[PDB]
Amino acid sequence: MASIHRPKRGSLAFSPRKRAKSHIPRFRAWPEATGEPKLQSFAGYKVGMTHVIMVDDTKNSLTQGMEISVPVTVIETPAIRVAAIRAYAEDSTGEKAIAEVWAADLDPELKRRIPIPAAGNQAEALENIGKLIEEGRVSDVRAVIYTLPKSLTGVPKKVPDIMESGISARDLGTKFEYSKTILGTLVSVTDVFKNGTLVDTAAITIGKGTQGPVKRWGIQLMKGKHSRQGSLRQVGTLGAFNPSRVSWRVPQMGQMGYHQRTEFNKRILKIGSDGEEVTPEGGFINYGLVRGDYILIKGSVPGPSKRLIRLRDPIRAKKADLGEPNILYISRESKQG
Amino acid sequence: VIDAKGLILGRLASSVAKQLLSGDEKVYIINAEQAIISGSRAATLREYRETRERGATEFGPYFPKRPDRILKRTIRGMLPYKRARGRDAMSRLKVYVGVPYELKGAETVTIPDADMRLLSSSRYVELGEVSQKMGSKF
Amino acid sequence: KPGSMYRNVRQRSFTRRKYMGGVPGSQVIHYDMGDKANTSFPVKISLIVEEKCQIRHTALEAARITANRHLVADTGKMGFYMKLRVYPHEVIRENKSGMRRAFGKNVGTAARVKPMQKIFTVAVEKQNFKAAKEALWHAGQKLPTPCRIVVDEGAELVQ
Amino acid sequence: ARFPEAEERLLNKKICMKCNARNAIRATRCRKCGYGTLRVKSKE
Amino acid sequence: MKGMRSNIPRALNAGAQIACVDNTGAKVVEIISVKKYRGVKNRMPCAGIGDMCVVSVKKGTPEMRKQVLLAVVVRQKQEFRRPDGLHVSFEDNAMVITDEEGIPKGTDIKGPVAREVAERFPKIGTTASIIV
Amino acid sequence: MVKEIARTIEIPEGVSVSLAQDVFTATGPKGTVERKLWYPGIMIDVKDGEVVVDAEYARKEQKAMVGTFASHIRNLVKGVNEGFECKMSIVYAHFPMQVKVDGKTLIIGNFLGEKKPRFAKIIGETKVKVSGNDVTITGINKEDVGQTAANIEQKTKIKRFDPRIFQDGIYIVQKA
RNA sequence: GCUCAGGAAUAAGAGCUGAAUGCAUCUAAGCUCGAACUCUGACCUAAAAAGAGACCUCUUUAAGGAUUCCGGUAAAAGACC
RNA sequence: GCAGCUUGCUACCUCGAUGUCGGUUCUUUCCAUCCUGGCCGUGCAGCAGCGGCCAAGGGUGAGGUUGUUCGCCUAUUAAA
RNA sequence: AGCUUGUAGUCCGUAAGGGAGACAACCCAGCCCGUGGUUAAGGUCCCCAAGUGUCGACUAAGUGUUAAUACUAAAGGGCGUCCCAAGCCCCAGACAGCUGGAAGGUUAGCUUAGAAGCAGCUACCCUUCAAAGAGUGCGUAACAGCUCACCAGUCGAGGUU
Repeated sequence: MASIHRPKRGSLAFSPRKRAKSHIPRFRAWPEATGEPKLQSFAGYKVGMTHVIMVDDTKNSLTQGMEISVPVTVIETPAIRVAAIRAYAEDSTGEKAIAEVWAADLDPELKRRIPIPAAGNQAEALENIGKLIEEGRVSDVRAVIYTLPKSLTGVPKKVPDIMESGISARDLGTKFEYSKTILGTLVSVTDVFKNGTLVDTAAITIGKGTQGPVKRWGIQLMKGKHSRQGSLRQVGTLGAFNPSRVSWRVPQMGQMGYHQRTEFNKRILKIGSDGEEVTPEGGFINYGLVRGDYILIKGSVPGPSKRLIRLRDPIRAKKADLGEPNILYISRESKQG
Repeated sequence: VIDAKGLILGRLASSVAKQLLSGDEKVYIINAEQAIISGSRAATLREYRETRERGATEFGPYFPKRPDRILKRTIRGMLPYKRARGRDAMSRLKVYVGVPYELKGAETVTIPDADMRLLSSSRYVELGEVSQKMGSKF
Repeated sequence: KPGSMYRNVRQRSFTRRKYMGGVPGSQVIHYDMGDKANTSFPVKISLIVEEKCQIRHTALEAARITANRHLVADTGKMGFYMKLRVYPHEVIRENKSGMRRAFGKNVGTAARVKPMQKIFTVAVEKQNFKAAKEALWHAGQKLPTPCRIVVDEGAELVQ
Repeated sequence: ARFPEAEERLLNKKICMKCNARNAIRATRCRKCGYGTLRVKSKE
Repeated sequence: MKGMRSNIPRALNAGAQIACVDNTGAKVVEIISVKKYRGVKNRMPCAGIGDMCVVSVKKGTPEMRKQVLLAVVVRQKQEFRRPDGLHVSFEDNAMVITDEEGIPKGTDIKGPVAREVAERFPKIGTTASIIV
Repeated sequence: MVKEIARTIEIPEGVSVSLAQDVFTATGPKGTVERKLWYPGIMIDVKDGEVVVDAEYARKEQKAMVGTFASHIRNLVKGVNEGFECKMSIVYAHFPMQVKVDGKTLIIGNFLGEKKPRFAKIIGETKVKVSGNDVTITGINKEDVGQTAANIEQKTKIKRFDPRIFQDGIYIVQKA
């Protein structure tokens, strides 16, 4: 038999396609430190999409210098609290948590997530971590941070979300000093990301529940006469006669969406403080209006509205210093029109 | 506590397996990355990448990557590990890359007949080299 | 039709041509090459097969052609004497329905040779020994058996 | 032009007549396959 | 080829009979294949504005008819977006006969051409009376 | 006559050779060099300004290994004593090669008109000098000098065209 | 809308040093390069890894969890938030 | 000599049935590699060929006739 | 052909138990029940009872680690490595490298004006010489420097078929 070839339906790069074990994306890698100390990640909540008219500043592009309409995602980004500093020791079996110091004073609504750590050992915990770093038991340092969604109104929840973030510094001592400076403080998104820079966005995608292989993997439907013989939206064959089994690579029904996904190289087009600049007439549908500080991300982002979106400094960015975008018009017309 | 540095992999495994089946001791093996496999580097790497990428690794053989876990697997192949006796033997065995901190400074032993200087040539590679060429971080 | 077909000896002889019908004639024309009248060649090598096999007349003709060409090129037209000792006496038959009445029809002739049996003998002078040896190696490359060259006369003349 | 010192390294090697591998100018046998006949690389 | 500023959906697939709108003598040409287009299994060759297709002259003069030619689509009913966010659509689909290089066989083009084709092939723009 | 497998290497004055562990180390006026020379069945002794390399057995492998080890010791002592020099020429037809040294690499710009320069790696403490149309490569390690010259010659390879017409490159005219 | 890489180690191959075999030799040791391959690296999943993990906090008739209630960023039942 | 992918030979399994060709859908594997990557030779100036080696990660499509497999033909295509 | 059809012996069929991974018919063995011992076949690094057994060599290919069996790839080749033997040269200095001459012959005859030793068909070409041919090479429209087959000094031991 002389066969016609096709690329495989869907990607096996995301198998098993199960539901994410948490509603928060977890970062498995952190990029290289390339400058002054700072947090490598922030976290906001997706609001919705709008579009801007901007001058194409992208070097070498055909439309560079002319007016272009660019879709943007609005992400409401209230200040996060640096709740703790955690130290990690590297050994043959990998990284292990070795020490943690919690900030002396923490927000009372953190009790919705965890019983509040007391204002106990912070000075001696920090000196213990300093001794550990001096004696070489510490491989690196991360900052445990959490969001404060109570200030938002389109997100109904008041329980904070907690996550670890890397610190970008040239040396472990510099990392420890910066973490001590930022410990217990409220960091704004301008203290993590700058306008016009590329970032990576992680989020839990839109949940679709249980979906068939046609929607879930993009398999072809039965065609022509076969379309009305009783197996229309349904895979042609589960396998060969031998091997006597259904491969895991055969497209099948199952959970669709509500997965963790990372998008790369999303450009920040605006860091705003007043949500009236971006909120349309009538508000964002099912969300409301922006009230705190916000961010405009060029293009689309994984997740629906109100989903927690984690932003991190780019890990596979190609282009060098991009610049500050020239946003000439932010559309606030009614999205419900 | 056996130091696997400069020891033939199969002969050390046979010795430790027979000791475990004699069944009066817990055996610890340290520096598993420093064990020796005789034969040409190309042939050993070829056979080990074949064994690593062989099976139906979604639902088939799962060949380990770390050198200590590979040595544990090699000893497992010389045991009745599906039996209660072999299960106890494998439960009484611990293998380490380098020296674990708790065993640090403990008195070690070496198998004289497993020593690598009894080999007649230089055609050998280390288990750590095999593991890191298969992509194991240790 | 590969020579591996009628190569192994598994059977009795089949040579009495008066009880068979229609054997194709052999392809081998001459059996004595070089200078046939002279016999005072000092060196005399031979090619012996080392397995019990059947050699078809076409294989014999190919080996004879290659050896004769090499000898004529190196030693000259009358610088050598070459003798092909064996004649194709066995009749090779083929089954040309299936396996009913499978006794075959005669398709050719072959020589049934034994281990250490001489196939070709080449007589030359002292200075032509290596050329004869090389030509006979080329001839042995065309035969369906492993072969070896042996010196029959002139061992002290060569070394 | 053609430079002799470049020609010595580029065109002054033998080629195996069965696998085409380059061999030394003095080599009587291919290193890759051991073939006994080697031709000089054809520089014309 | 040179990139266009707009995003063009490949709207016309193989078998479409498009009106030919130059003075070459071809009235209706059927798309046979699309140049520089590699497909996938079961997918018909697709062409949007700015694409060059191999066509067969179905109507027109008898000299043009049954000839395999090259044509460039200059009008398509499927809407396409300019870089500045405005969507453009024509009232019909329309093509013009050209060579491999992009030169039109005709001399005048009745009807408006797309600015995308007018820029990708500058001679189509000069041949056309108006570029929209 | 009697086949002797052992080989002797004279140690010139000012040269201190040691074989602690299984590593040879030669110190001389021009520098110091260290190599690993270990093979089972081969023994090396240093004594009184003279190194002797012998094989316990006498098979062809041991003969080859004693020869190779003696040659390596000779090359190491010669490198620490007088060093090694390798001469290469620069030839081109139409594009003038821009050859320079940027540290531990050699930059070869405009090679056959290319807009991207070639990079040739330098090995060890090998000194490369571009003295106009020629390159001199001096060092204390024959291995390092030979590999630097090989790196240059392979970086200047014309991997596309007919070698009988295109002959641009940097070629060794004298080995170490 | 986003979706280059880089590095390591190699195949064929090209070389360095180098004896057997005074010379020569890419090879017998040794060494450097060398692919859309392999590994690593920017992704997903992964304490049910039986060596069944690390750290911190809170609290030991408590911490906290579930059920009922109003819901939806989730959802076939469960679950999840 | 290899393979067992053509056709034969044979009758060991199945006649208290292992549903028969071709297509379609979907998955996987081999390399004796068509393209894509790296090489070597050339009767290799370049362009482009011809021959061979490594390499199975990806690709290998759309159509007219014919049930076709196969094959013919068409226009694209890096290759179909 | 694990095909078909004979013949002698022995088996399975109807044959346990032990051993070969499993194995109708391959090896031991024909086998009443229980106990003890010693053996057969086969095995003795672990899985697995008993050798990380001894002596002398070979193999570098994970070759192999496969009595018989249809369950184990051929011709050809290898300056891969280990052996035996026989020729020839060799401290009256072999083989390979380091040196120095390849000066008299001929520019041998070759239609077309031109391949004047490498298109080409032929020799006791010098008196004689420790040394120089009717021709081994990137190169010559007709000429050459630059490379050989040769004795010479060289360190100094085996070389070659």
